[PDB]
Amino acid sequence: MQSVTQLGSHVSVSEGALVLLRCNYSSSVPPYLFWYVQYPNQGLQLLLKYTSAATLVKGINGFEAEFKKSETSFHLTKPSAHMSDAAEYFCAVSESPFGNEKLTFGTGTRLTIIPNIQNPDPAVYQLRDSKSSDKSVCLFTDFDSQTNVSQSKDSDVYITDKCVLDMRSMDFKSNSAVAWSNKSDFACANAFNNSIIPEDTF
Amino acid sequence: VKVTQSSRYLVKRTGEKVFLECVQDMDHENMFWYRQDPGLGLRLIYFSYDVKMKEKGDIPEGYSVSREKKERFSLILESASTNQTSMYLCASSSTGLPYGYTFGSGTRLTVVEDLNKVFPPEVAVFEPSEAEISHTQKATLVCLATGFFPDHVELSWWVNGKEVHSGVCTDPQPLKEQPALNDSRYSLSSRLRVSATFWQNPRNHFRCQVQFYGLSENDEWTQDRAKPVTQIVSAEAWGRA
Repeated sequence: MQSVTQLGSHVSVSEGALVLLRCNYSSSVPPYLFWYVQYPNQGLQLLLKYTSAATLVKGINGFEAEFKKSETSFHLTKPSAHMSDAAEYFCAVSESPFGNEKLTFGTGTRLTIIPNIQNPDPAVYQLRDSKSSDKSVCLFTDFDSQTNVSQSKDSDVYITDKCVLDMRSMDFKSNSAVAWSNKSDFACANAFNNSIIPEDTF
Repeated sequence: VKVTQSSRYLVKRTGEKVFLECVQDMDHENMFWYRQDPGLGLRLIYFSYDVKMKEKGDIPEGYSVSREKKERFSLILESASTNQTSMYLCASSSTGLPYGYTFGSGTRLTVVEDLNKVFPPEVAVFEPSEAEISHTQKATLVCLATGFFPDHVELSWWVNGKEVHSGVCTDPQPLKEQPALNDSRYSLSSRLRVSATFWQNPRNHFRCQVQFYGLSENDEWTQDRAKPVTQIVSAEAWGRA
């Protein structure tokens, strides 16, 4: 049991695509292997465990991993990525069978799923509220996964990463990115300009 | 069948000594302390296979550990340092039983170099664009939470009493208000989206809530701003015709 490597610490797959997370170990003695998932606001949880009862292990939330002694690997797969599956994933190895003596974990792998934005119309809107603070913010929403939101050129203007909301009952998902300043000479013709799509409402 | 760790967030100061509790109600034999750091995964500091017994993990340096009772297992950092800033994770297992490790929730520690520069977030909400209603039949509110240090916010949306799953997105990670400042204040955005109608109703209350996790009661200061404790800062909102 003394070791584990997780080759490839970040992974990005389109929703519907194969998830495949790697894990190899080094072991002086017969190893029992494990897989932990860590969804955003949460502690670790057990996806599946290898206790030498059988070679192809079935797990939870759709997952599966084949122990190959041949090549010293317990790689984890799900053939079809859900959005739900975005998490840090952890390999671990023990010397005793149920997980009872200590566990050595791997460095981990953060799985990212990219949504299938079916009917995108990119738009950049402007929102205001002057109750908490006189400020103005510009929403780059409804654009589509190909597109990415580059960081500011101006020091005193604040632009955040993209992000996917999903509205259960309407089968609808949409990307969105947020931009703001206090600066008087900033507007949303200024704001997102860097590799933005060439057909967005204003 | 549960493992708590007394604090869920903590602010401590370069040098200050630090106690972290860990406690289980399962009469369990082995307990462990790991730290989780980005890139490095989980790293075992120290462990205990019975009462009174400590043993060192892969990274025990400038850590110390106590097991007076079977329920308990405290971690101690002596002089706290900046790279002992991290996410600290307690686990317990039984030796007889076949049921494996039981993790705690975590304790996030931030160590800060010769000063407490901890401010709650101010939290402005913003209301959806005229164009968006018309164009997309949808309506996106935006909540910014701003001017906080360290990164200890937990941002939630609330509609008409009960919290909301759906149509939400908060920034995985915040951004620095000033990438100049070494210990720069932080800020975070979230979005809640809904149907046009739902917004066009002043029977619909929209609150954006942020919980800071800052200083505690026995912490020492009195400079000319509020005590930056573990308060909730909301902004609120109301639909329109």
